[PDB]
Amino acid sequence: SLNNLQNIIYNPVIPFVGTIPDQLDPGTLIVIRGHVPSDADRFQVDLQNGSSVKPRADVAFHFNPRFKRAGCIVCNTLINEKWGREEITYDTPFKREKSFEIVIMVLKDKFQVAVNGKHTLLYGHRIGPEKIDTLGIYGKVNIHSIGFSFS
Ligand SMILES: CC(=O)N[C@H]1[C@H]([C@H](O)[C@H](O)CO)O[C@@](O[C@H]2[C@@H](O)[C@@H](CO)O[C@@H](O[C@H]3[C@H](O)[C@@H](O)[C@H](O)O[C@@H]3CO)[C@@H]2O)(C(=O)O)C[C@@H]1O
Ligand SMILES: [Cl-]
Repeated sequence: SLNNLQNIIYNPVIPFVGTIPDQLDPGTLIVIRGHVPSDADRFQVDLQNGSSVKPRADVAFHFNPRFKRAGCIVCNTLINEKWGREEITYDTPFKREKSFEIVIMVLKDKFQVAVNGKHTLLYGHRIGPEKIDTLGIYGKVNIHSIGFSFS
């Protein structure tokens, strides 16, 4: 059959703020397929505790490809409206005008992210993943599909 992921969302409007339909237990996958527009400066995928804007929802995991200069991916955590220490990954596979697949795997102590079938980065948990119930996608990105595999 054609359904290999759960709770699939197709061609969402960006910015996208959606409820994650089950718990992010170890082994859970979040799978996002899309493409970067030619003028992209950045986009972000945020795993959030709720969707409030005041106070702004905590972001357990901010995954933020940036396209200026040589490009990079910045990761961070937002707690009580304050950003923490950035973790920057310089070996970035994202490119303007190219399509991508992001697979975020939740593990016990960290997230692991693979892009286009290749391991890209790790990010240690700073907020318990049990607090995450919302997926936010913002910025200059086109999203084809979002799906989940819940453990
Ligand atoms: C309306 C708007 O522009 N919202 C932005 C916000 C605001 O600009 C910002 O929160 C106001 O302080 O920024 C968002 O991106 C931030 C996020 O990617 C973090 C991750 O660490 O980096 C912030 O920039 C850093 C920069 O990377 C550092 O080099 C610098 O020393 O500090 C900067 C500020 O901390 C980004 O602004 C956000 O999600 O908060 C994107 C929104 O669209
Ligand atoms: Cl782990």
